[PDB]
Amino acid sequence: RPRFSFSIAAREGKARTGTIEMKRGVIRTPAFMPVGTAATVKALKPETVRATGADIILGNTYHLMLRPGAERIAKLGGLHSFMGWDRPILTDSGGYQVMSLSSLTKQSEEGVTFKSRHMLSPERSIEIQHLLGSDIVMAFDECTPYPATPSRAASSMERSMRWAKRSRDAFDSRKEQAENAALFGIQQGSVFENLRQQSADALAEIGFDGYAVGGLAVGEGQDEMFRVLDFSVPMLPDDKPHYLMGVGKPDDIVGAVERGIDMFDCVLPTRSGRNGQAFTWDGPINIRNARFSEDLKPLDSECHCAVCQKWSRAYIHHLIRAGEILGAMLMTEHNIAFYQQLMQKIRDSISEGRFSQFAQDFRARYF
Amino acid sequence: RPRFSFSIAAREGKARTGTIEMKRGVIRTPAFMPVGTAATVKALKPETVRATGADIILGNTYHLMLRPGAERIAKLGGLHSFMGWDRPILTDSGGYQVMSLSSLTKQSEEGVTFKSRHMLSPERSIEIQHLLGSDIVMAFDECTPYPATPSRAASSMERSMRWAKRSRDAFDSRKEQAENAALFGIQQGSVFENLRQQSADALAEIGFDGYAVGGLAVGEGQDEMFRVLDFSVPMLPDDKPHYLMGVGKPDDIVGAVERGIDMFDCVLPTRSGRNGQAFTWDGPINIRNARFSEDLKPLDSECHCAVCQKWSRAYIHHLIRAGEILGAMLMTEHNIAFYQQLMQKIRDSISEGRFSQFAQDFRARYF
Ligand SMILES: COc1ccc(CCc2c3nc[nH]c3cc3c(=O)[nH]c(N)nc23)cc1
Ligand SMILES: COc1ccc(CCc2c3nc[nH]c3cc3c(=O)[nH]c(N)nc23)cc1
Ligand SMILES: [Zn+2]
Ligand SMILES: [Zn+2]
Repeated sequence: RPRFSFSIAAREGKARTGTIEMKRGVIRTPAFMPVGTAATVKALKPETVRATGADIILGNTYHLMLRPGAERIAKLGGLHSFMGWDRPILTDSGGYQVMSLSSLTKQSEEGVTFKSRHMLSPERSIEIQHLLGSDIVMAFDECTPYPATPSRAASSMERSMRWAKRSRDAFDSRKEQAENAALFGIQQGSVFENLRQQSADALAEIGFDGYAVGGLAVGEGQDEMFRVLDFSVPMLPDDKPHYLMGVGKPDDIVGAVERGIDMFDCVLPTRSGRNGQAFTWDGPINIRNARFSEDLKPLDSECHCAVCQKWSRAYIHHLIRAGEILGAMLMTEHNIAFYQQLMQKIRDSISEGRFSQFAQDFRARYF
Repeated sequence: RPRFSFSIAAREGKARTGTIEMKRGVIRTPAFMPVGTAATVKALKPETVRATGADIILGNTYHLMLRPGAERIAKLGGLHSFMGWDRPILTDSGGYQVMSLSSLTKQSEEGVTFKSRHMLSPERSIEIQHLLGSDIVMAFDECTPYPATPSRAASSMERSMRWAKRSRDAFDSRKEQAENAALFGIQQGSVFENLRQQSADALAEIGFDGYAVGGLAVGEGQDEMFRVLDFSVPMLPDDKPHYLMGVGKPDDIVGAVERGIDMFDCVLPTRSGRNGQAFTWDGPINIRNARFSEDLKPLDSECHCAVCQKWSRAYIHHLIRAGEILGAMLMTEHNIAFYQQLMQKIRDSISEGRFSQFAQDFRARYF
């Protein structure tokens, strides 16, 4: 198995299906990457996450660097050993979280300083991800807040493109890392085509193992996001994986794949699960609603997950309303499993040339 | 398999080891019954509870009658089907909880009325346990608060003994129940020998499938409790199971078995697990303590549970301090498993006539 190898098995319009080979394993694409903030996919044992169908999971660098700390994790043997997941792990750069869930921050061309006191930069981010033993490393960037003027967006995109250069060199400076992990570049430019094209060209110029479409999923609404994806994805090299960061609602995923995205990550599955929202082919449902109190059917009539084979909506309804942890566990397992079944259906329909039809049938019933 | 059959395989001093056969399965004694308050053993899937080694679990009638309600559970098919546990389930009568975690109450010879508005009585308690599909039914009693005067204790014990008569008749009034479940009587009398003997005689007079020693584990301290058990257990018919309610610390269990107890239930395993306390052959340890931050060893060097085979103290230390649900799950699984391994060691040493020695070695290292 190679450090990184992406091969496309089939295509239908802009949609693609294939595999990414890495030392720790094979990732089937389009892929959904379950997220874990504090070295854990909330309420799920790694084996359970895997049984759900995930080939790779997302790691939270921001929280991990604060606790238990990057150096610490490295001393304990690395994230894989620490949380018990021997398959590929992708880690975000940490910039996004800083400008979001942080008290006060200090921006500068060198990087960022945040109290929530820490100084995160392209070089530091890359080193933290290395200490964690990350398989897919995200370049350190700046996520332009939405909305943004052409000037502010260009200015930001320009800094990200410079930070991407530093991420690239920093990554190549570590033999072990450059040799066993992969580096993904992040495209910026807000919702401006000319800027997205410039970001795309600069990134390609530097050269990365994969390209992420950043700056979206920041409150622009599906229409706007899809509009941006329409002209943005094509600008990325076609022979490399396309990763849409933070996008996860089922309908967003289907839409994004129709536009060329190969990878996804989203907190909804887990978060919604604990909030009481379960996903089904008939749309999301809030299990706490009184209508489910005596409903003996499983969360979803078709779901293959263990939860739907064993427990009823009524029981889960009870657990969640009772604040029981098991409730959180079952809802999360089903939700994650649902997302993976969505991905499997996506991959199969594309390999069979019936994806466009699948997308239609999906929406019709889902909505 | 019979409705109820208790046979003793071996004895060593007052300690006994054997089995209780019931339609839903075999219960190895001495036995530890994991507790679940709201139709769930907190943070554990039923299969996980079983993998831990439990032959039977405890059901919370008090919470269940309030939510989702006894009638409701019965309509959904019964507690077994509802929570996914097809093995024996024992349910307490509900009286203990009322006089404890309830706002205001109204006592009377008929039963009790509590707002937390409900009227629970011997007859109602028995019917609720029936609707839940309970395998081992506890008679409805009054748990004399500690400390108590001889008069107040006798007065209370006398009411319990009357309520036990009503529980007995109520239970025998339901063909289905009397035919498929078992009824356990509860001994009272506070810490008074003459009262414990009277309660014991009255209970035996009525006749039950098993006898519980109630009134203890109410803040009397181990010395006092053991003192009471010394003269109380022998008064119970020797050919029936002896159940010490609410007792669970490892040392209490070993001590109680040395005095003739066959069954146990306790919230500590699960509760302590979420609080950060893990049990080991070297005594409890609070995993949150800084000393465990980089400890790669498992919770216990000997524990056979899945948690100790897969994760480190350091990782669990992280999860709990991070408020992660997985932390609660792993700690609980290990704790429950530890208790079951304790019981297995108890049963094996007794079958082999080396229990007294085991008890010594256990304490020496545990403390
Ligand atoms: C806690 O675990 C994680 C949670 C979320 C993420 C993705 C974060 C994220 C975005 N999310 C929405 N839009 C985004 C956009 C971006 C973006 O443009 N750049 C980066 N680096 N990240 C983005 C990574 C890990
Ligand atoms: C939530 O699930 C459960 C939790 C605890 C219990 C046992 C409750 C209990 C006692 N506990 C300590 N001393 C006790 C003493 C008693 C007692 O004397 N009688 C009864 N009926 N119960 C007692 C049953 C179910
Ligand atoms: Zn399901
Ligand atoms: Zn263990």
